[PDB]
Amino acid sequence: FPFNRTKGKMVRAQDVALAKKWFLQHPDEEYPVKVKVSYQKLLKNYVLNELHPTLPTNHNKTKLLKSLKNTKYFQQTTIDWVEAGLQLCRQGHNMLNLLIHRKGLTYLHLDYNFNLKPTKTLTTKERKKSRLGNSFHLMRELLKMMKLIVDTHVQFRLGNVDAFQLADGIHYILNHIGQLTGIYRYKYKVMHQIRACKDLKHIIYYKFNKNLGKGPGCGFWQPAWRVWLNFLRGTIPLLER
Amino acid sequence: SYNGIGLKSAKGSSTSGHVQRSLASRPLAVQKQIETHMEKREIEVQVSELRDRLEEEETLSEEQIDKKCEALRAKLTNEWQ
Amino acid sequence: GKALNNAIPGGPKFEPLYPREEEEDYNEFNSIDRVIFRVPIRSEYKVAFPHLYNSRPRSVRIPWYNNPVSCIIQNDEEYDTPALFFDPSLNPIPHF
Amino acid sequence: SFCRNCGEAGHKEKDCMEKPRK
Amino acid sequence: ISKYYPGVIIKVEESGEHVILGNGELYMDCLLYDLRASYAKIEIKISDPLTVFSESCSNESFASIPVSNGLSISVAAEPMDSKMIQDLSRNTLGDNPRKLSKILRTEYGWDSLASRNVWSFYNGNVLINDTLPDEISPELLSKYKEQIIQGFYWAVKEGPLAEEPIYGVQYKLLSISVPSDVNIDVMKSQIIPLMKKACYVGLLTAIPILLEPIYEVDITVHAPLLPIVEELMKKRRGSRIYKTIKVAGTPLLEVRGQVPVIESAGFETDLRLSTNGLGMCQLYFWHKIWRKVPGDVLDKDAFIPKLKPAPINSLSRDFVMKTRRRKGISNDGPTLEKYISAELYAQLRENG
Amino acid sequence: RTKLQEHTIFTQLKKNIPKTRYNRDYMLSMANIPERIINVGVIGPLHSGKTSLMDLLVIDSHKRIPDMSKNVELGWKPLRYLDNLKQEIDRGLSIK
Amino acid sequence: GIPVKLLNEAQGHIVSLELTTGATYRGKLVESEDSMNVQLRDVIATEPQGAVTHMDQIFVRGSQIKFIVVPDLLKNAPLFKK
RNA sequence: AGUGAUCUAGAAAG
RNA sequence: AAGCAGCUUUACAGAUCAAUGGCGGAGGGAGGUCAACAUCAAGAACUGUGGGCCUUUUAUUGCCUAUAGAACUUAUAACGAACAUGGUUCUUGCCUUUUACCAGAAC
Ligand SMILES: O=P(O)(O)O[C@H]1[C@H](OP(=O)(O)O)[C@@H](OP(=O)(O)O)[C@H](OP(=O)(O)O)[C@@H](OP(=O)(O)O)[C@H]1OP(=O)(O)O
Ligand SMILES: Nc1nc2c(ncn2[C@@H]2O[C@H](COP(=O)(O)OP(=O)(O)OP(=O)(O)O)[C@@H](O)[C@H]2O)c(=O)[nH]1
Ligand SMILES: [Mg+2]
Ligand SMILES: [Mg+2]
Ligand SMILES: [Mg+2]
Ligand SMILES: [Zn+2]
Repeated sequence: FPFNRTKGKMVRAQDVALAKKWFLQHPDEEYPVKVKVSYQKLLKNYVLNELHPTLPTNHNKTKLLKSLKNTKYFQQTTIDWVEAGLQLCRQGHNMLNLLIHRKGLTYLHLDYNFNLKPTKTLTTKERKKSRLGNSFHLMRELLKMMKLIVDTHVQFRLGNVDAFQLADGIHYILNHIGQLTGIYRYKYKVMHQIRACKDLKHIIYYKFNKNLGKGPGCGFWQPAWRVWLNFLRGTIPLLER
Repeated sequence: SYNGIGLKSAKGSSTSGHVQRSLASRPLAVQKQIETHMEKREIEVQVSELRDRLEEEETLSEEQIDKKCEALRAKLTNEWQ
Repeated sequence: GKALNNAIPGGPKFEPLYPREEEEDYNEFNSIDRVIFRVPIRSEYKVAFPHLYNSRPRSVRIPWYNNPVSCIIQNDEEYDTPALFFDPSLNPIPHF
Repeated sequence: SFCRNCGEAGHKEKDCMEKPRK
Repeated sequence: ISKYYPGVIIKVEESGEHVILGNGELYMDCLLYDLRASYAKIEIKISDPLTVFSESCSNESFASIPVSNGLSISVAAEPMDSKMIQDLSRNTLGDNPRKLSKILRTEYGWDSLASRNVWSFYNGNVLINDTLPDEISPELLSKYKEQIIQGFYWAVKEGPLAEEPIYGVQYKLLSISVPSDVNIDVMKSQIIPLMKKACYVGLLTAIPILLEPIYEVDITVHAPLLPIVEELMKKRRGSRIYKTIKVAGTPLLEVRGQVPVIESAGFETDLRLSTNGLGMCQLYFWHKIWRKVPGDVLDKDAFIPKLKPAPINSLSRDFVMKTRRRKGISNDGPTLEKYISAELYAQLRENG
Repeated sequence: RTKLQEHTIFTQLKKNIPKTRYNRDYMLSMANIPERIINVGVIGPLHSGKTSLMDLLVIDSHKRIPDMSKNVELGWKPLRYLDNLKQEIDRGLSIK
Repeated sequence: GIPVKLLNEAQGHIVSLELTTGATYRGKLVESEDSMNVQLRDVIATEPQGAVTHMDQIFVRGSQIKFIVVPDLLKNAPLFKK
């Protein structure tokens, strides 16, 4: 499946598990230890998914975007994806900055790459009053991740980097969230996603780099992209609450 | 665990749980009774042959067969002794 | 493999489903003075026939036994080999 | 053994760098 | 289980344990699943796989000694010819006396005397009453015929070495020495355990051996992978390949061979894994082949490891002693001293 | 309600016994006649298709079978009607 | 065609024949042929004179049969379906 | 004479 | 299988151009990254309806029997060939405390 068919239903792009068929099969015996343990760990994730099905409920009528669409306050249009990303970046920056300023913490500054830095060395009363929690920080770091992705697409559209560099850049970001983003500090369970991305990188590279050798250029970013989307699935209700 | 070797889990062991096989690893009296049995077997062998012939190809009466069968042994027992 | 806490190499590993162990057990039933050893019972056997080769197979699921042996011949050559042909792998048919 | 897709030795069909051809 | 599974044999030992016999590993897996999941619904311990052994002879009894509990019985044992074993295995010869004696005289080449003196065929063994008329007239032994045959049946259903069945033995009566005095109805009770003991003595005097059932194996494998299959058949003990069929019009070979049942544990799994799923095999016992285990059962000092599988020359001793300890019969093992007088035993040991 | 999913797929309700294409009483009406009954044993080696051969004969005899999924109507998967024990369904094998 | 098939689908049941000669026979139909030859067993028989007898087993040539009576059950046999 | 079995991982407040 | 006779008839031409019956016509088709409502894990497990049935009159439900139609989902059992998070309890791990966590189970 699916090649023995000639008709079917469309699936979501994130539902095409391209890399999955590799680690359901035996790895090539010559591979080094890190690749083999990567295969083994991805199999662990697959088996634990198959053991414990979380079946959906049928009375799930009030989807968010449809419910908002019924209102006079929300309107439709169509825009380019890079414009939508830039808009969402500006919007999220405005939201977090307004939250900072309503709480009176103008002595904290939010960068346009979503780092939060104090403008001055803070008093103890200022430190207690400005002690933002994991909700704010998780929100901030997700905006930071999205900002990185959008900025690579912006670089491509300015002509600064070509398409292959873009593919490699997206792949690098999704593999190196652990270094670029710091999101684990506020939700340490994301290390499962980071570990899954590392394992995926190992198996992808040792399929990809056969007879090529070392260096950048591998832009097959679809599996890690799926990892982070499926993380966002379960992060939506938590961050909403 | 594999083939009965190794930890329940690597978790909590402070080790990787890696396992590797160690390459460093004159006759007695009762014996004569068969010899006695053979000589008395011989008599019954010839009796059996004669009795089978009498039954199958010479006569129809049990008493006629039996006396002629016994005639062989009556002579052979002294013939060997 | 998870339920029995047995792992063939290459396969995943999990912490045991039943973390207890019958340390109270001492009985003669499987004493080495009574067991006939001829072949070591691999973990592969313990997952192939889980109810035969395990003493307490709690929560195991029965595996699919077998499929008929695959004989799907593939056409290697680009153009010169047609769809239907007697592949070199096949034994001949000498009967007449 | 050679790659039937391009004729070069060593690598398999699945690991070829030239595009597939019929 | 005994009702629903037609081919399964269930019996209970004097040890208090239950013994199940089945056709093979998948069969046992299925019925043990049924026990745990539908019918018993309790947790059940089980041994590693075993096999049904049987006990037999390799020579005629070195002495036809008398055996006594004043009544006495003497018997001797001798192996049945291979032709008769292979025919009687299939419940065929060549129960009317003249017909049976005809074919025994003809095809199996018996003496007419023994041919007419057959007294029972039972589970691959034969009892022959060659008792001479000089001590006991035919009429007097005829009074006891049914019950002495019952004793012989007890004897062949459980043997002296391991209480396993006897197979492939001719049992020959020398004499049953009967008192003139006692009422026969009580003497019925006395003769069946003494006939059991007499057959035990007769077999132990007959250079006893242990017999092992042999699976025949049919293996279907892709032809270029035959080296792996024959390597596996070399790794397993006692297994041999007899014929290879080139399956016409396919890439497959059908490979016919044999492997002992005790050696058969996980054979299918090893073959399927080594061949990467391009091979499969079937194990069956409809041709009922029984074969001598190597070594001598009466070898007291053979080397038997604690955990490794034992070497070849000690296999029979290892099987017999492990069966004896599991059944609770037992470190000395079987010997005639269990059954015969001490003076006779020591004299036999000295005389050899 | 008595439930049998733990052991076998089986029809407990008489209203759901499938309707034959032929009149079933007519079949009983000739059970009185020994010349009209044949008993057929479908034997053969492992995975020969015996249960599938039976699946052919069952489907052609009945109007609608409740256990038919669209995967079976379209022939992606065999019906395996007579392999109805849970253990047989799991092993992919006729056992009883 | 259907009538010869119905006479084959009648085998094993009790049928009643009437002949051109005016005789009547009633009994279990052991075998029937495409030519309408029939064999009957445990046969009640009747003469043209109306005299009645019994006989073990009979064969009848097809040409001489006037009509055959078949058990009413067969009206719902699968033979008649479209 | 050599088959394999490979835990981890960091931030806040106190 | 075509040459001829029967069924079907329709591009037609008729008797009829009346009395009939047959099939259509008395608010069209294809689509939508539109919406609402109903429904989707159960004796292998479906609803309506005619006759009979325990609730003291069997009502509408549960039972027997006759009969018409079942869309989607499912047997290497699931809407989804995909795969997240959270709560409670228990047992572990790291462990100076809580959050954040290690990873198995059950709900
Ligand atoms: O730590 P890993 O996950 O294994 O990945 C490491 C690198 O990632 P970073 O540490 O973030 O730089 C990676 O380059 P990148 O992904 O950044 O492009 C290299 O790939 P390549 O050189 O481009 O082929 C790997 O080399 P291989 O060993 O051949 O896989 C390297 O492994 P190593 O640390 O054992 O040397
Ligand atoms: N290619 C092919 N496969 C078939 C055919 N018939 C059955 N199979 C497959 O063979 C396998 C065995 O199917 P079964 O119908 O259970 O065969 P069986 O003879 O009943 O085997 P047992 O269960 O051992 O009795 C299944 O995977 C079927 O899909 C066939 O005609 N062609
Ligand atoms: Mg079958
Ligand atoms: Mg304090
Ligand atoms: Mg405190
Ligand atoms: Zn190539």
